Amino acid sequence: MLMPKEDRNKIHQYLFQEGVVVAKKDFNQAKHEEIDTKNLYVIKALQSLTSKGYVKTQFSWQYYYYTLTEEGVEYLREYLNLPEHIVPGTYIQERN
Amino acid sequence: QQQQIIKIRITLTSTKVKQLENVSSNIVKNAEQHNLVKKGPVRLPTKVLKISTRKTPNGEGSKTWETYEMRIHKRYIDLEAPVQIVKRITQITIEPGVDVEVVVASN
Amino acid sequence: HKHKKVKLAVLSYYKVDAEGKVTKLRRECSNPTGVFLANHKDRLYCGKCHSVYKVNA
Amino acid sequence: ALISKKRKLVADGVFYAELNEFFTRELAEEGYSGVEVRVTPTKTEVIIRATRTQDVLGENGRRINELTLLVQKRFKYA
Amino acid sequence: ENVWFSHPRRYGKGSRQCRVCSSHTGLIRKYGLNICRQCFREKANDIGFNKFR
RNA sequence: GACGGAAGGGCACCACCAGGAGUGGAGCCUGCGGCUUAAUUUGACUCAACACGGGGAAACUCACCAGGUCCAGACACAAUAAGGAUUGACAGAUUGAGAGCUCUUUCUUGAUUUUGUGGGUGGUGGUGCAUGGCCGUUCUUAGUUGGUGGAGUGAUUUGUCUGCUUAAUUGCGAUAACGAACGAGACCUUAACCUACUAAAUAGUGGUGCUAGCAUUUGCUGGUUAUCCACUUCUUAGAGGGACUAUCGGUUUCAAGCCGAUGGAAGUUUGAGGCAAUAACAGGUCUGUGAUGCCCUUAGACGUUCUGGGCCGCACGCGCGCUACACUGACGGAGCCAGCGAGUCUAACCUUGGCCGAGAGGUCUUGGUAAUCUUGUGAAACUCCGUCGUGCUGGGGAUAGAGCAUUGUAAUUAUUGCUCUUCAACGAGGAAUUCCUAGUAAGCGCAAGUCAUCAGCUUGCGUUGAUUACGUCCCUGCCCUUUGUACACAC
Ligand SMILES: [Mg+2]
Ligand SMILES: [Mg+2]
Ligand SMILES: [Mg+2]
Ligand SMILES: [Mg+2]
Ligand SMILES: [Mg+2]
Ligand SMILES: [Mg+2]
Ligand SMILES: [Mg+2]
Ligand SMILES: [Mg+2]
Ligand SMILES: [Mg+2]
Ligand SMILES: [Mg+2]
Ligand SMILES: [Mg+2]
Ligand SMILES: [Mg+2]
Ligand SMILES: [Mg+2]
Ligand SMILES: [Mg+2]
Ligand SMILES: [Mg+2]
Repeated sequence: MLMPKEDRNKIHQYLFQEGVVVAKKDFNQAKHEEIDTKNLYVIKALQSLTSKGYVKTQFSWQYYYYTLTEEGVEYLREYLNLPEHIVPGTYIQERN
Repeated sequence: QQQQIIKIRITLTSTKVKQLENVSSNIVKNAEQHNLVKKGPVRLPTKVLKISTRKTPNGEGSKTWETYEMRIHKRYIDLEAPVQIVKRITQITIEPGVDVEVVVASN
Repeated sequence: HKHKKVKLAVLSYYKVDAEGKVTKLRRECSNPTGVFLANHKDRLYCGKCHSVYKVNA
Repeated sequence: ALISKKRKLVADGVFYAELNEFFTRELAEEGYSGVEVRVTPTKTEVIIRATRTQDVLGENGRRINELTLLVQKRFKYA
Repeated sequence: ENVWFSHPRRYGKGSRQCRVCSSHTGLIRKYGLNICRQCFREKANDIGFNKFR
């Protein structure tokens, strides 16, 4: 339908803070796990990203494995306006 | 802790029977070298999981049927063991693909 | 399906320089989403008090 | 979690079958020859066998942590 | 804002689907596979189901 | 090569002989055609369509019909807009409706969007005669191929065969063939045995540290394994052992083999399956797939969702089935014995025991994530003791009425269960036709599958357990050789 701005924000920062996003392929569930929004809005918004880019999508039994491509790391950095090149978010963070 | 029995029960289950036999022989092996009183490895009946399905994806053809078998073998051993001796042998060198359960009984 | 939404200014307020002090009647209510609401024929529409709302104006 | 052994081993096989088709859908170029699962206590390790290790490990630690987080995020694993 | 768009799915064919292809027909819910009998045939081997007799 | 109303030889209870159970007749179930319909959704039509799509459909399933919503129309471009793109909307009309769908109405979040162009996406839409994969069939038969050599200008042939043998192109032999490979076999799983090893309070046995009850001078039975000891015969599962037609006799070209007797747990490839060569089929499946080519559709949708109906509709024909036509039985009581399973904390799964209720079932609880508890699944056929007494009868339960319950949001077109009540056809079934050689046929139930509920269905399991024959090419089908061919899209 129409994604509210805080839903769009909370989806983008969640994808930023660890890179990957998983979403069950079932619409009209309305209770997404580990993200407090409707499951339909998660898939639809990520489809809007993936067409422009920024995301590599794989399906694997209706499970929608999403991954943040290197070109798309800087776009969400611009969207969230996080300080530039202080954290990759979060692929190489602790072990080093 | 000062040489006090725990009355442990180790139960092993997996589909891959052959390497479960080795570990069941391994668990019994490290008992007599430490002079451990025990009840031997008790083998339980195999549960033959069976699925009866048509070969065909459609409905055409002769009505041929397949039976698939996911065998599972369950064993269990009762060991009168110290607290120290069981932990440094069962928390290390665990075989692949075999499920093990460590439970305590104090009847 | 949608109305024109003509070039309206603020409503339900008389005038700011009506000889010569500010004139805005109907003193503040507990609803800021304060503000008025959709009133058609002796009825009220819930705007903020989603659960409990007891007034008949 | 007190789940029967017959249903648990079946779910373990479905877990392996999920990993098998998941890995070959992205690690197709890596010469994915299969995978192994070793359920050690509190640490189940996924042993991915691929003929091109230089890209499944990625660079600097990438392309593997993302898959590590993807399997964690789906299967509700700590 | 959306209530009429739903009907109960607590039981029956519509309350379940294949975990691989969402096929409402031919499901094997025995042992909690929840795989249709046709996707199961391709994937019986890697789960652990083998033909012996 | 195919075919032959050509000859010859083999093989097979998807062929026959000797038989057994039947089916086809009856009544209901179920599928297909037809008819009818708004729709009665479709695929498949000899074996190789027709209780098949795991297709036991009230909603879903759903693909059909009568209608109502939404865009889950990504992204790019141009408009529109911040003098507000649009969205949500209480009430009533409208609507099946408590869908703000639309209308009387005007408040609210705020380039999350709308309009159009493209272009994607979805489609149980079509094409299985564009395909992959899987499956079925030729064929579960025994067949297929090449290296070197021989024959032929060649296409091709020999090997790959007259004979005998085998389930087998299995071998013995013959021999311009020789040595091979796949298939077959070997192999794997399972059943049968193990008083031999490993062991076991989740299996069982016996004595008893503890004992108890009944009847009598010990038989049956109930509990404790620091309120005990010992063990594995029965059960289990690991390692293994064991059968190789062993021994003897007969027959055979005295070869492969076959037959009989003995012994043995096993002498039908020891029984039964898993896998299964080459070459194919215009076999089936696009209605399993987020497998897919192409085409069609895509906002008044062939997308999806919701409401209700239909797939079950009934002059008729056909197939798979269930219950019977009775005494070798129906009914009543009593005796009362299996095996393969499955099963809940990711909340109602299996349900024991107590209570209520004719019954169905309701209720209070217990156990079991399971060799522990459901469950010794105390199943049915069966056995005994009685009532009936050859009567469409107490056979049979079709149809139909009333009521009591369970499952489901919903039972009407009766989901099903139970109680009373009507007691229809059918008196062993025409033409024809199916399956089957020993724990087999047949009878009898039980479990699981689908499953909220419903099996008359299927996959397995166990109970009771025959008759007949150890064969042949008479029919049918297949293969091979010879032969004929104007066939090769192959009669
Ligand atoms: Mg016949
Ligand atoms: Mg006959
Ligand atoms: Mg008959
Ligand atoms: Mg009949
Ligand atoms: Mg039904
Ligand atoms: Mg329907
Ligand atoms: Mg075809
Ligand atoms: Mg030849
Ligand atoms: Mg041979
Ligand atoms: Mg139908
Ligand atoms: Mg029993
Ligand atoms: Mg009667
Ligand atoms: Mg009568
Ligand atoms: Mg069926
Ligand atoms: Mg002639």
